[PDB]
Amino acid sequence: ASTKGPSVFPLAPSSKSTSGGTAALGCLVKDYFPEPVTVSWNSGALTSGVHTFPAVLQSSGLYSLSSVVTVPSSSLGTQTYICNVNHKPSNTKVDKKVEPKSCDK
Amino acid sequence: QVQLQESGPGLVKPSQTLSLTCAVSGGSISSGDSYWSWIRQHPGKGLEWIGSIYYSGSTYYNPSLKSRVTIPIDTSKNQFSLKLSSVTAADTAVYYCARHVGDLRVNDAFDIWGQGTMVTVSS
Amino acid sequence: QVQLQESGPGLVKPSQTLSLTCAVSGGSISSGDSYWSWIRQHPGKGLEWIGSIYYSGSTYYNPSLKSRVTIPIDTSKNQFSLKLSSVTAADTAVYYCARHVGDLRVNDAFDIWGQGTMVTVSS
Amino acid sequence: GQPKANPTVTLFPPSSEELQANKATLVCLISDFYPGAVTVAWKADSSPVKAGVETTTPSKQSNNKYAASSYLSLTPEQWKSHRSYSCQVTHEGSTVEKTVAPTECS
Amino acid sequence: QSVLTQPPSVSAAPGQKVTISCSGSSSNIGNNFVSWYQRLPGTPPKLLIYDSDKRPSGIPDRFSGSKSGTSATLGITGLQTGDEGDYYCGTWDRSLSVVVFGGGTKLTVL
Amino acid sequence: QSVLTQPPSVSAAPGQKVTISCSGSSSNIGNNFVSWYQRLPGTPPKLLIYDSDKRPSGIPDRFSGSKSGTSATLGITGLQTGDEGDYYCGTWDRSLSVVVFGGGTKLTVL
Amino acid sequence: IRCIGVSNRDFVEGMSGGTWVDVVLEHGGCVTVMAQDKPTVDIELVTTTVSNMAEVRSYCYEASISDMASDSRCPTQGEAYLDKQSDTQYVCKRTLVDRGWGNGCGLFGKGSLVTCAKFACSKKMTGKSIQPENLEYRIMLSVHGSQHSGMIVNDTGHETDENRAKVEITPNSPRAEATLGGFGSLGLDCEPRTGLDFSDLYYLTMNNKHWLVHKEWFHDIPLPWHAGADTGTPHWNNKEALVEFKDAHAKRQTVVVLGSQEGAVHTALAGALEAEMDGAKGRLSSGHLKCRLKMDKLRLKGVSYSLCTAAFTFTKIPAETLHGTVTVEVQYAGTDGPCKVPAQMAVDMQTLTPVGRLITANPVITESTENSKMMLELDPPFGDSYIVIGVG
Amino acid sequence: IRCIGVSNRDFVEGMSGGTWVDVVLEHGGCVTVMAQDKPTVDIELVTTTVSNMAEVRSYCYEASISDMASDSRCPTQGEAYLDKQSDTQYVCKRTLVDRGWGNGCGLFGKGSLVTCAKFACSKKMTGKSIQPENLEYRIMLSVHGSQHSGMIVNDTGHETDENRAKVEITPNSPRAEATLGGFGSLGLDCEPRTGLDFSDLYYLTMNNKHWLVHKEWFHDIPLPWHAGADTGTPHWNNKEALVEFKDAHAKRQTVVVLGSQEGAVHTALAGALEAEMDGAKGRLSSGHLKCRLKMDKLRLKGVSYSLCTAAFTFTKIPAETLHGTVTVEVQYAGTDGPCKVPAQMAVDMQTLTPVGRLITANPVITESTENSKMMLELDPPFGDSYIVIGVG
Amino acid sequence: IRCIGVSNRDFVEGMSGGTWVDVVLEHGGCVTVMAQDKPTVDIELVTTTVSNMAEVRSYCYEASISDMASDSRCPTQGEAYLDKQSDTQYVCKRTLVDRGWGNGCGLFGKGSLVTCAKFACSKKMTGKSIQPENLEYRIMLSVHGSQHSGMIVNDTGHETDENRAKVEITPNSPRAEATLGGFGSLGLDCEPRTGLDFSDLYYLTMNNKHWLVHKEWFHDIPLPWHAGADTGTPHWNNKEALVEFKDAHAKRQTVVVLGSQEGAVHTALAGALEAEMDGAKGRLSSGHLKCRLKMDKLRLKGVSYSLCTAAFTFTKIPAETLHGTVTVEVQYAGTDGPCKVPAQMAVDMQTLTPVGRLITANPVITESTENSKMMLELDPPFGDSYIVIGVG
Repeated sequence: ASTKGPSVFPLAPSSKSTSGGTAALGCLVKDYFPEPVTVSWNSGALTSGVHTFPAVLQSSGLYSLSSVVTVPSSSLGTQTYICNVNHKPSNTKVDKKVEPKSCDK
Repeated sequence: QVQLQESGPGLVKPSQTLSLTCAVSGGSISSGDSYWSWIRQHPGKGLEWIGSIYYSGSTYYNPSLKSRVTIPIDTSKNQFSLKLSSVTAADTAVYYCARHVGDLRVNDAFDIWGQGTMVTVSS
Repeated sequence: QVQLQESGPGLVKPSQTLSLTCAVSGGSISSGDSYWSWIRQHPGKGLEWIGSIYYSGSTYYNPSLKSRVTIPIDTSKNQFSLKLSSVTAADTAVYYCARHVGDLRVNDAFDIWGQGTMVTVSS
Repeated sequence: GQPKANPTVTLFPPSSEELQANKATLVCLISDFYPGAVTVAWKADSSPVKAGVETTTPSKQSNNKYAASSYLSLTPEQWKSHRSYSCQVTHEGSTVEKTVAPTECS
Repeated sequence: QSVLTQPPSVSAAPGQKVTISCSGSSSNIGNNFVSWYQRLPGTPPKLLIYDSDKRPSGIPDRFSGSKSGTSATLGITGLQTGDEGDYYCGTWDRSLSVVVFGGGTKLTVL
Repeated sequence: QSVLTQPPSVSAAPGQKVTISCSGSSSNIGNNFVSWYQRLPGTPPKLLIYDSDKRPSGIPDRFSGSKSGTSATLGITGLQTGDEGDYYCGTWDRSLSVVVFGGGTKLTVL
Repeated sequence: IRCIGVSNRDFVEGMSGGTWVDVVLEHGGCVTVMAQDKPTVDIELVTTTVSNMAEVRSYCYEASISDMASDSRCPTQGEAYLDKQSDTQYVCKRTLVDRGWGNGCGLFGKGSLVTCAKFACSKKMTGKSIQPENLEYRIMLSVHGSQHSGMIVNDTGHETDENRAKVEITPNSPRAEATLGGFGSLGLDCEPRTGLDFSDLYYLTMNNKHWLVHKEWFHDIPLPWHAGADTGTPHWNNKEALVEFKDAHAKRQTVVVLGSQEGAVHTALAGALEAEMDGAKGRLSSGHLKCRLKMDKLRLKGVSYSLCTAAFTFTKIPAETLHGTVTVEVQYAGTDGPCKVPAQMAVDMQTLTPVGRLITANPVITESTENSKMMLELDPPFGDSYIVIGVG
Repeated sequence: IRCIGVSNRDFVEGMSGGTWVDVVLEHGGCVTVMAQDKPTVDIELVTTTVSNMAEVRSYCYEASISDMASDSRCPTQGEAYLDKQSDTQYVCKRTLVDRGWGNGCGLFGKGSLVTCAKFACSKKMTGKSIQPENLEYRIMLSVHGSQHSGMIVNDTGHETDENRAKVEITPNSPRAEATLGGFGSLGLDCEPRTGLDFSDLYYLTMNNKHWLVHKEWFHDIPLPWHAGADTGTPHWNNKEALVEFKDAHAKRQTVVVLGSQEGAVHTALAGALEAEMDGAKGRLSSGHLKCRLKMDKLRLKGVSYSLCTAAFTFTKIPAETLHGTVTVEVQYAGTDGPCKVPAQMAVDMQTLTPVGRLITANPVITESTENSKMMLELDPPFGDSYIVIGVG
Repeated sequence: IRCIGVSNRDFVEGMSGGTWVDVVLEHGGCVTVMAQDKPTVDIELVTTTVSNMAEVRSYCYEASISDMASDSRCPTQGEAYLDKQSDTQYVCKRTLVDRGWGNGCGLFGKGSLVTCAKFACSKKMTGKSIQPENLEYRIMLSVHGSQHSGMIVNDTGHETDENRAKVEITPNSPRAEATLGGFGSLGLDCEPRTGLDFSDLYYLTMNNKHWLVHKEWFHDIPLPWHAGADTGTPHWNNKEALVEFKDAHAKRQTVVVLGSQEGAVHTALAGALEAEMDGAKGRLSSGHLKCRLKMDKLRLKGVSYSLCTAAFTFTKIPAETLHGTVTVEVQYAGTDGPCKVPAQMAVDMQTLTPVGRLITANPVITESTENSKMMLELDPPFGDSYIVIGVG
């Protein structure tokens, strides 16, 4: 339908997601139109363990594409993870900083 | 082998006119066994035929899409067209441009299918 | 001269089946220009055709009397029949059995009229 | 002679008591598939992530169908920060996808 | 809808020409030619006119048919007491698919 | 009213014969012979069966059509993962005056 | 006695020992049989009922064209393909007409025009097919003897008569025995399977005109042939023979239907025999059967009855009835009851010898009243003679 | 120069005073013309566009029977009259089958059975008819001269070339004049009305297989013939030839449709020429036209241009190109601009006499660069000789 | 009684002393045998099961080319050697095409181009080979006698019938004895080794179309021949005959596959007999065997049973059933049980002599009910006669 950028959800790691010394973080831009949205990790500084899967077309016509990144469990809390989603359609560029699982509330 | 490829603007505005072009390989619109039919295939619903142009250029279509559908044909280009003026949310669907059944097939026979250009109609 | 004479039970019960027989003089049912048509002529209303049998025995009738009317023909006797099963007050009327228009007359041509057997349907 | 029994995908997000432990587990079962073969992919939003995803193989049930289970690992911040979480099961070329959001099933 | 609007009252002077107008529709009266059935008090209708212009054999020359749109016109020139009867128009309907007779014309040659 | 009731869930054992029943009506399924369109995830439906019995050229021999009343039956004998797709019945309606496709058949050769 | 007054009356004398007599049971004729110990019985096959005549392929007798139109294509601009041309109810004819630059085509040449019209048969003559198990010949037998002049043609009552009675012989019942009261029992051995060509002919009906036409002529009628009992939309086999699409010099192919062929059918029905139709049983009044007359059960009734007393008065004195037989109408004035008429026909009255054979042999008065009217029959030689009715 | 490399290349030398030359514009051939004051121009009628080919009566290529049934009547129990037998969409065949007492009839004999089925053509080959006003022959002319080896086959750009260009000659435009820049104007006087039998042939299409079949063979195809542009229910002219109602020994008339006749159509399409179809303009790549070459406007370009300075280097030294013509590929090393190539082909180098005629006569270098690649052409006598390209 | 209603019914009268009778067991015919002390038994070889038909070399019926390419070498620049040219799944054709200086070669001449493509047979007709030990002829015998009109065609139940029963004779079991209850035992001595040329024919199947084609025609089919049961990648024996690599005037060798040869196979299958296939046992309904009828065990059942009491009513009176035999359908009104029908067919009823032979000789009523329907059969002389069914 109309051109619009998706939400930029930051998909952080946690204690129940880290197996061994590695933890999985991610990023998801959802409800996007057109399909051409690219994802980078830390502005291109995080490429090892970065997986950019193909997008999933939702029932509302907004595409949902993202990336995943296997980072260090010791780096969760000392190194910042910030996904960058650049959408060609509508000129959308969003930097979403994923954070550790702060469940103190 | 005869192949059909539907293409066009997959994202359209409400009240707009979507235009899907079905290109044909291995044949033309003036063939001896050709009747290029466009069929609307909405998500969550079955395929419904909307327009079926012939070798002479005119053809018969469904009466529900009679007020908005048009079956253009390019004789020099060897391509077919499915047009939808004043589109809505219900008009967005797959828009394949298959070449239809032969001579004695008074009923339809969708032996060959198009590229399946999906349509999205949102504001 | 060809003459038609409708006769039968002029008084019938409600829900009964009236049977009017049209006898023909000067002709038969197998003629080269014959199509014997029975027409209901109720009082206070115009003549309405109910059944029209042909030389082959079958024929076409009105759709309102399609559920109750029958156009029998006697090939050996040279007579026509108008039957009405499950009759009512609205089915009682004049039941003449005229011989209809000729070959190219796709529309009706009531040149000859029957005897006009009036029907009464009361309980 | 295996009859028609297609696979069904069911997804469940992390619980509130699991998020109180600083963890998140997204379950995704692909059950009743005849035959027992499916490829499981899990991701935050729509792009597939490759960390903390343990997918079981299809095991033949008593009804002649095959079922498998997958667990996508994340945290409470992963469920409360990612706008979507998608799990897709691919069988016979077909794909069955289930998406769950952390702010929509409260 | 199988009704032909005809003038139900018909009088006639000695030698007077009477006019009966049977009004139909575009589908039946306008679609084809309508004839008339002339019935006695103890007799059914006999054919007068075919195709709205062609009178039947044995019909009088004073009976003259005409067709204009869905309206059939029956003129009785030189009408007498023997011209009195029930002259009802009739035509086949293209929409109806059956022949329908009109409202009648109670001719009374007084 | 252009709906063909087809079984939307299709599984398939290795070498298993699957059955898809597309139910129509007396006017369209009972009126004529209905074929099927087999579509991929990125491809539209291709013709399988014509007149409910005559399979198209290049179609597999394991695909077998049948017609009984308004019900079309598609059997897949020796079905594999390549038999998985979207097999939707389709037929022309005498009352509708246009060809209508059915509800689909999500074949999944697991 | 119902057979002596026939102009084509046959006299049967002498059988094969009295057991079996071979006779020709004509449909229009009557045969009178005279035996040695039996009375003269006139058998006339008058009735002929054909029952269950199933319909055959009947040609149309008067057709007519419907609303006709034309589909025209230019010369080298495609052939005419009418929308009503593919309709079975509309007969169409295609032709090559002139289409030019002034004629609307883009090239001067021969365009193609097809004219169609709903050619419907307004009436058709239908020929019933007669199976061999549908014929039933009604033959009336009548013993010549004790009957008056009002019983020769007065056939009202055959079961309660005892002098005449009708018997129906069918193919299922070829052998029968009619008990003629007083005379014994006349045995009929007619062959209903050996009929007068019932399987080679059809009974065509057109305008209530039954005609026993031949099977080859019934199968050779060139009309629009409705096939069987399909009384709806007829097939019209050879339905194109009734109309003619006469093309003009320009694009006008006027389709004109032919006239009524009932006159030409009457012209072709001159060589056939016109038969009657009494409903389900068609009455054919002609034919020729072959009857085995069993005269073994036929006895001479009133042979033991004595002669009459007197008063034989020849009232309505007869003459030769077209064959030499002299029908003697007498009034027996006397109450003798079962008396025998002692009549003689001779020229020489001084000798009193018998001069000629008697048709109604054994003339016996039956009534016991005063004046009993009776009819006798004698066949004297060529010329005139004296008829002495009684003694003195 | 687009015509010298043709294996069926024709050498044109000598015209009717230079005004009109009669040439055969072959659809597959190219003719090179050499004149006294004009350069060698190769004309090749390569394009052949047939536009507005109207459809003709196209037979069915693969039919199939619908739901078939049978109507049976007994022997002497009426003929078969199927309800679908009167339907135009269902083809039916009637026959006389055995019906007996054990066969259900009431008499042992020949009953009548009619088997019908909806015989529909699942696909049909359609033959377009080509009018005489639809042909357009595209003939490319190319002046042999100042061009390199990459311009002999490099036909990308004919309007902006100035050495080669294509001209379309139609029946409406038979006379034309193509202005070949520098060389003047080549006059084409081709007769588009005198074509290669375009009115006696049809363009049949079957499976995207265009074939220029004959008109008699196109009008003699025994398939189910749909008439014209009636794309709905086809007429199926000769539609009964595709199915065969094989009756059994009992009442079973199995109607079996024939197989796919596209293989037999390919077997009958061996003697025809397979044509291409580029949409509305079908591309026929063969034929033979007759062209009037107007060489009056054709001038020798660069005749007033002087000879080249030096550095004629025969790079890619050529040989006889299948006809005795030696294609000389040279690199003019020099900045002479519009210089003329002073080349000679002779055996005797001590005489310096001319040995043979040149195909690309008047060899003139056109480029003003340092090393200019050019192609020349010469036709010496039989054998080998010396090619002196330049002086010294 | 399942053989009298056959139009090609054979009447067998007189054997070689009653021991062995030589008969022609036709696949489409039935032969009725009448003996001196045996009833008329109709034997019809109706079943013909061919079991275990092993596959033969079956040609491809519709092929198609795969992704084709060309390998081109220059004239004197090496021949074409395609990488798919050495692949067995890709059929290739090499040719000499034009390669020039403008054609890309370094010399004007004849280069070599080879065009290859994956020519795969999309479907192939397969011919099963029938061994001599696979045939099994099912012959139904039926004793004409105590049966009604609903048992002439009512073949439902042959083991529990006792008047008719089917026996399967194979090559392994040529001699058999079918115990027909009451009539004794009919001995079949059919020669299954002497069949109707089962080793000279193959059963070709194409589109579910079984055809008993000849062995020479089956071995002469020019299609892409898959060899045996190799159902994977077929060998395609003569696989190059389906495609044609038509080279153009330049380097374009278009490989075009031929059309569907199933229509030409139906055109070549006109002279063969179409056979049915019931799975593993193919049903061939035609042929001609030679049977040894053993009539020694065949006895006249009900000969010691007495005559019927009375009430023989000819309901559904029959006629000649296409051969002169008159099928008499009677209703025995009477409780005689095993009574014998005392019927006679004669012209002369005053003599009571026998006129003609009876087809169903020894007509015996079998049922003990009130009205027993039975079918008899008689063959009188030429003409019509009297049928006296009973006494009085």
